[PDB]
Amino acid sequence: YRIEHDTMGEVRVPAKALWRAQTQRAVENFPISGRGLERTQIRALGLLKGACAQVNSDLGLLAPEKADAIIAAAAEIADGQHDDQFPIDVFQTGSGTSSNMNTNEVIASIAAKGGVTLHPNDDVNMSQSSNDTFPTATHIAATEAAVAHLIPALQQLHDALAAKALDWHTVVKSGRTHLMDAVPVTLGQEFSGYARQIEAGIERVRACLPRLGELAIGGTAVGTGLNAPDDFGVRVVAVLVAQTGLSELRTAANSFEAQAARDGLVEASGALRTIAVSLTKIANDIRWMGSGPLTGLAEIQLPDLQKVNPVLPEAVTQVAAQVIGNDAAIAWGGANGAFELNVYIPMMARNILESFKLLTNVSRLFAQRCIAGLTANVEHLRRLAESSPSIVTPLNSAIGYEEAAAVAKQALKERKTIRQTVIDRGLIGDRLSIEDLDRRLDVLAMAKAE
Amino acid sequence: YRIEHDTMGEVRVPAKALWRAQTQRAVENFPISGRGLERTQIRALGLLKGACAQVNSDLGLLAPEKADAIIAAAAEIADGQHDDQFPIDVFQTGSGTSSNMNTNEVIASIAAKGGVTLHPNDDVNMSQSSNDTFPTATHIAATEAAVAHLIPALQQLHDALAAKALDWHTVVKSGRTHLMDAVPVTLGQEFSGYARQIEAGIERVRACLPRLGELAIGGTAVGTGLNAPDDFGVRVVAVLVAQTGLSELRTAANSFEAQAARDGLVEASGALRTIAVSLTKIANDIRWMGSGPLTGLAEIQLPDLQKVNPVLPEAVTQVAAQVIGNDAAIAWGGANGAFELNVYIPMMARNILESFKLLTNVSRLFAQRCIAGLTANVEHLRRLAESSPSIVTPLNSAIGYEEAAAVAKQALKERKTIRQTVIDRGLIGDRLSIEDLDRRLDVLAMAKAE
Amino acid sequence: YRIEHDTMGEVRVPAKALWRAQTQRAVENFPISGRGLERTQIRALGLLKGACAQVNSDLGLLAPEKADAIIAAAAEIADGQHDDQFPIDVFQTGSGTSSNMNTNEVIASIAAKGGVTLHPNDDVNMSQSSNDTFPTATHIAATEAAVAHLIPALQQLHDALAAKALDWHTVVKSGRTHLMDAVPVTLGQEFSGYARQIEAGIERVRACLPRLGELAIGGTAVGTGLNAPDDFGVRVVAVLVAQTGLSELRTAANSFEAQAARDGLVEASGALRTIAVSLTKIANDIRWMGSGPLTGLAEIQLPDLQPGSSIMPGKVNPVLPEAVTQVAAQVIGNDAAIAWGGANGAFELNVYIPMMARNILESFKLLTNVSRLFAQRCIAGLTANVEHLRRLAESSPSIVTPLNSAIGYEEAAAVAKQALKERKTIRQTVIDRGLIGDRLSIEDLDRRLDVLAMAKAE
Amino acid sequence: YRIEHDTMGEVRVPAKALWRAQTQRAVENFPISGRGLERTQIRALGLLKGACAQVNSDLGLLAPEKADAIIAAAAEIADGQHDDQFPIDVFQTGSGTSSNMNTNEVIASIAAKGGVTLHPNDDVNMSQSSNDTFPTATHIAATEAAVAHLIPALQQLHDALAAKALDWHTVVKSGRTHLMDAVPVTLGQEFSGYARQIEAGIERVRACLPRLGELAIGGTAVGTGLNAPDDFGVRVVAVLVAQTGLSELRTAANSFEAQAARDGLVEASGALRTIAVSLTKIANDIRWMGSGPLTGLAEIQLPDLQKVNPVLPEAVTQVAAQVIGNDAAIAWGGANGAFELNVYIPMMARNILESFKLLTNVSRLFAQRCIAGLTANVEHLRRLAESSPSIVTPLNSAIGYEEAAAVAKQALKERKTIRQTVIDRGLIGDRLSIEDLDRRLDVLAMAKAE
Ligand SMILES: CNS(=O)(=O)c1ccc(OC)c(NC(=O)Cc2n[nH]c(=O)c3ccccc23)c1
Ligand SMILES: CNS(=O)(=O)c1ccc(OC)c(NC(=O)Cc2n[nH]c(=O)c3ccccc23)c1
Ligand SMILES: [Mg+2]
Ligand SMILES: [Mg+2]
Repeated sequence: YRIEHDTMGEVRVPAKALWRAQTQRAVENFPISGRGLERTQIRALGLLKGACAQVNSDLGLLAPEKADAIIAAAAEIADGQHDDQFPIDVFQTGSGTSSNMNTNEVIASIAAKGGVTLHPNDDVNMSQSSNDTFPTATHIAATEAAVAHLIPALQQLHDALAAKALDWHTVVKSGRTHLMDAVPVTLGQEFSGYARQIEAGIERVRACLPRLGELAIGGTAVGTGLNAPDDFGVRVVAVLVAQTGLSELRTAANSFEAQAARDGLVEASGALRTIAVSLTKIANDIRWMGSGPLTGLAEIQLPDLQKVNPVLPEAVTQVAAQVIGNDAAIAWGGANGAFELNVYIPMMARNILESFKLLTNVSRLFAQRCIAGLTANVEHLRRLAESSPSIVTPLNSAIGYEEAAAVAKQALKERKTIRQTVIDRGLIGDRLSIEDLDRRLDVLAMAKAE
Repeated sequence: YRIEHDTMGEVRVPAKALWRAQTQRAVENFPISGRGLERTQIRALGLLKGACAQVNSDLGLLAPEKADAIIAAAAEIADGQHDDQFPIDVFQTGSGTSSNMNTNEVIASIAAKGGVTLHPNDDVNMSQSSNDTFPTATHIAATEAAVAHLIPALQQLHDALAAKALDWHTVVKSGRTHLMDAVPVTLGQEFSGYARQIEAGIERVRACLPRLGELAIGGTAVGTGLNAPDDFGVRVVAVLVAQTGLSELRTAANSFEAQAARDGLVEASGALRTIAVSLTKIANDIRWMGSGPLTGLAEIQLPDLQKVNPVLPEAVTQVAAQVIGNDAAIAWGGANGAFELNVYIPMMARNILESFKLLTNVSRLFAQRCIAGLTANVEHLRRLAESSPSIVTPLNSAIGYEEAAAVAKQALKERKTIRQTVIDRGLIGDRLSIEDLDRRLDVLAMAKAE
Repeated sequence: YRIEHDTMGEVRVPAKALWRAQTQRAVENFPISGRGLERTQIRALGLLKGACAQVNSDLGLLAPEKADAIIAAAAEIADGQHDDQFPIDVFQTGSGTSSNMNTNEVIASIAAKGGVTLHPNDDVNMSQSSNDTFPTATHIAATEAAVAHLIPALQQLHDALAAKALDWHTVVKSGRTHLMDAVPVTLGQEFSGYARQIEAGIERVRACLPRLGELAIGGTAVGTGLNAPDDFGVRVVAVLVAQTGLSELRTAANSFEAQAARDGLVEASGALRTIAVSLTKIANDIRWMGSGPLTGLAEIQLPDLQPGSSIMPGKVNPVLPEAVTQVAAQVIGNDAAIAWGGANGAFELNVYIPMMARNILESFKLLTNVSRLFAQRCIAGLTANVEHLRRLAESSPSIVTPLNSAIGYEEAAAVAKQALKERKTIRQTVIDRGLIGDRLSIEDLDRRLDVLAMAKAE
Repeated sequence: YRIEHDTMGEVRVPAKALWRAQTQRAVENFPISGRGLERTQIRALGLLKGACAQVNSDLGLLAPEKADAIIAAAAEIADGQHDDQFPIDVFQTGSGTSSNMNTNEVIASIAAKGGVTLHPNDDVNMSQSSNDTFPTATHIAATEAAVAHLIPALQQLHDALAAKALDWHTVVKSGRTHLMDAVPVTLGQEFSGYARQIEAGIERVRACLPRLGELAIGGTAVGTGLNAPDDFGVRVVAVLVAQTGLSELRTAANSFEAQAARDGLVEASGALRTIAVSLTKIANDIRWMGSGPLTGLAEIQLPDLQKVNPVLPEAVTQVAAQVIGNDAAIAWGGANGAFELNVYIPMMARNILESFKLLTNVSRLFAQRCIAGLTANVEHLRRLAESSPSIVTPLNSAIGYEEAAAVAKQALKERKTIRQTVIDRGLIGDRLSIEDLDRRLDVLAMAKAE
């Protein structure tokens, strides 16, 4: 209910609110989505403000009393004690200056409860600009999401898929190409392909980390580092690596590229989009294999969570669609920078951090509550394998290339199986027993598993 | 922390939660995004459950005391009193069955507090299925968002752009093509173009409403209407039209197309994506025309809300990026239906309803706090038009294209008007009077303004 | 290899080439894709230059013998006689001025072969600019593609789908929701849904034509109409509508909007993208229903079009559904390229026109041609596996619901369990549990378990 | 016309055509786009057919005289002598079966001219399927395009941008953030940022090559390798590496993943889409820097190729839009595989090969005919930097905020340098010396450049 005073008039701020006038003005300016920064973004901004205060204190630019108060207040924010103190819309000034100032004001208020006076700009924002802070917090959050959350979740899914690839190594079935009956495969072979797709997904995330982990901090307003110490960036990054354990964080290769563009987020989103494409194929194959039971393929049974509807495959395919959409928004913002600043950072941050979160959470649920509990309908799968087309090649050593070719042509002409065409042509004899025919054409042998 | 008993056993539900066991199971099954239904889809689910109870009562299928209890509870949900009673993630079973059951459970808990016992399935879900209700609610929410909120917001922006077009009718300036100087226009003419883009946007939204307003209700599980009265659909739609005033709501032309596909949302997103494209052009031009104050175009001054940064053009271009991403997600879900049900409905609903909300809110903000307060640097704009090499063409018939090109070169080098350069070069004679010069170089006449 | 002189040097030009120095400069400047304008864009540039000459002649601005030479030359271009004379890359100056000048030069060279000297700029480009012509030709081409080609092809597919809906009106089968067994439908009902998606697609194309048909012609360099007659736009549109029969063409509502933006192409692409979404669902369902035959759903048989495999000689694949789904993917890609160019205009001109024109006209062409092939080579010849589909419907646990009021929902569920376990029809299972008696005759069982009546067919 | 035959019977084929029955059926089945395989794709199919015949001959499965005839025919195809004999549409069967048979039939017809009888399926397609040959030919073409064409084109553009970064190292100018005047930078620093974007693009392409270079060859119909030698793939890949010098070509890690999905093309397209995003930023900035010559920024002059219109920036930004569109088509195909085969290969191949070609060709043109020739308006750039309100801040501690604001306002109004305004306002002596003024306002020192 309390009032504050701003160099354009009077500002009313809620009573239990640690934010001040600049934040309140941003609240009134951007009532667009009704959604603010996520826990991960707030955490990153607190981590960054603590590291900046630490470096400003080490360089003798900030009195140690003020630094200690900023560091303690920032630690509270990084630990999630103030997630309710960040009310600014995602759809704000495109630098993220509004959220940067929100962090400065909340730290100033937390410090005042402890008896220390901080200026949000001159103290909490010392050596920083309105323009190198929010992109840095974005890349911290995205790198933490990749390394600490997504990669382990994808590994859990990979390991679940790989476990089925081994458990079903000899569970023969019919191949399907173009949705049509094809030569035999095993259910384990198919799952070995799903596992490879997730393993390649982890490789793709790893491959983007050298650029995703680049931080703009130290570049200040335009990338030149004016009004910051020359080594501010390298010193702040070392504090962040030590606090977070994220060795993937690093100073930008080029301080102009790191502020004029967000290409690292565009690159990372392409890795997440590829994983969404992989997850769509895996999830679609799994719900088709589970389909029916009478009208479908009925190859496997999915665990029942809610005739079991494939509710986790539907959650996975819906997440994949969202990641594809978010990826388009990210590329659109990425392309539209101008001169020294890309001003799409809040929108790009929301979208990539959501894509990380959705893929992390759905991959773990898919792994644990769908893949791990799948059961194969082994006898049904063998009946499908025993209904696949056969080939004459494995008879060559027995009947010769010429008789084999005549078997092939007559089977095609009369729409008969290879097996029955061999019987009908009277080839069961010294060259070939019925047991020899059955060994040579065995559907597990045709799958070339063992 | 109260206890409830399901098929599969025990489940704890918060004390003050009005949802029951099936919602709490869905909370446990889908911890993916941490974002549930928006206030417009919760409202629509309420409007729909009220209308269904009305019709079941009208047809003598549901006891009137039970129908009255449903209608009273549904009106509270429609009025936004229970937005906190819908905790299920967007990324749920693709039919939206979980959120349909959430609505049925919340209505039964509200009715219970007024002394009336309702069965969530047998009473609140009477005549309905898990597959025709959620997409009906989605199309009610989207139609209401288009008619009641977006069209009026767009008309407000149209009227602000049109008002500036009139105020700046004679504000002559340099045209620009390929970013290069061109013959004269007025700011009014440019703003008349912006206004047409927004008027055409309203035409595009109106043009999608015949199909956006199609409702699946009555089609039950697969579109056949098995286990509903034959006229359930037309009765429920008529009650929704009577109660909401939305005459755009209609029973679907084909009950199978209305459940197998969500093509109406794909179509409406296309209109929203086109408006986003328009708004990007308008917002980009306005921030470029405000660029400066020294090294940019310096054509206009934007009202200062937060070096006056174009923060509302940034909000508008970020919203447009989000609408473009959401549009890609919607089309992806739309294409991937199978047989009798498209199972991407929760993801498509989130995206379409967000696109409507963002465009509505940012259009009003852009109109009121950017467009209405723009001010033109009238003298600068006319002096540059009068100094541009582009305007020497109408001198050619008096002094020839070679002397006209010398005038253009000296005017630019000396930063003089074309008029002053022609006088300084001693061209005023019988060949060319001062009055013929002023006629030939009348830049506002060159713009050909009404 | 004849040589020419531009206001900036000498340029070598092929001997049989009707283009001249500005076009040859554009050829050397933009070796990017190796693809130029399509027949439909060249036709529209010819129509436009012919109409402009007719109007300039009627207004006393262009000498009659010069106008007549332009009209004759422009008719040859519109008739597809010169599709080899437009070598400039699609990825050219973003106004399309290079292609505008290509048209003006080729007309000048055609007129020269009949003894008339035309100045490419002063005669063939009279009353026009480098900025209002190419987007006009783009919108002519797109409107013609929508009205004369896409809508008729979509109508042919609609009619083929609707004919199957009528033929299969009693072909009962189990519904599928979430890919799981559901209550009965008919294959005619499902095909009625596909028909409605195509009919809605035609409605979406129609709804965009009031803005797709808006032409910029007459707005000249910046939209103001400086250096054109005040009524040049309405006069040229009148001639184009009269000669083409394209009733949807009109002068832009706002001459600035018509050059600063290409929002009509973005709008129209959304309709094509929605059609691509519909065709994806239709084509996917059809290839699933054709799947197997032994390991798939085997609901229908697609006409055989070509051998599928040398390793599996009998195998035939759903090649038309695959062409349709691949076209749909291309339309979705093209749609993203069009929106991208549409958003990025500046001030008086959008400079993405050649790229947006390539993408929109290609989407029109691919959907037109694949729709006709899908209708003729796939839908028309489909056959239903009627006995298969009825057997599954009659054995479905989903159909026990109508027994509730005779034997109660618990005995109905037990019938479902036993049927599904013993691979029996519901009818037979009801019998094998001795439930025929006082509550339920054998005729009353046959009424309740009538799967076609449960589909509720009209 | 002549008569040819396949397993479905008799087909009329143009008398002179080198293709046979299956190609002609495909000509009639797929008249959709009117465009067929590109040179690069026909080249790869020829390389692969030759390598397969070499390995079949080395394993004693194919007669040396037949292998020689195939290798010679395949060489003519790879060289481009028969591009007119590949009439099949891009939009064909989704495995590329039709273009595989086109290659087999054309090789058979060429071999027949030389008096050798080859069966298109039994000899030219020995040990092969379409399912492994067409994606192998697609990944050979894409890997070649990446390594031999795109990376060298991007290196040329990087080197032109880096040459400018050096040439313009001391060309001081106004920074611009939010399109608004900011503290100084140099054109050199801006160009260093563009150079980094292109170097990072090269790093993105190199990071995708471990998976783009994976070939399916040897997996035959379903991934199992049925009807091929167990080492067919390792042997064919060694021949292709020897013949192409592309060490990036490798056996697939998993034979099922390599046929059930095309994730490597989706991944590579992501890299191309990021480069398009970068090139959009670079081209936009360059055309805005060239804007004018009177009413725009007038920072640089572009070389004149056709009011010098920025035609190469326009070509670059149109190419970028096409790469973004193609990228969406590729991802859509990538996701929609089923079981053992993704059947979007011809469409995904068209799009990713086009994206490689357009970026290759436009990057070389941009580097040579735009970047190399730019000239800077050095005096204008410095005068505006020296005249900008943004550089008054370092005076704050000598003259006070109020007087720094008055200096900035007078400098803008009079169009004077900040240095001359401070002198004109009488502030030298009291507040600071000339030596102090020249140190505080040195715009090249403020850019942190020397
Ligand atoms: C003179 N200071 S001012 O008024 O405050 C001012 C501010 C901003 C400006 O462009 C953003 C300009 N433009 C110009 O000086 C335009 C111009 N005219 N004539 C030339 O020969 C020339 C040469 C190179 C570059 C530009 C030009 C002038
Ligand atoms: C002076 N003719 S010129 O050199 O040929 C020229 C050309 C182009 C320009 O901007 C594209 C400019 N800019 C300005 O005049 C900048 C400017 N300075 N001071 C003012 O008080 C002012 C007020 C309103 C708008 C701009 C200003 C100047
Ligand atoms: Mg580490
Ligand atoms: Mg079956």
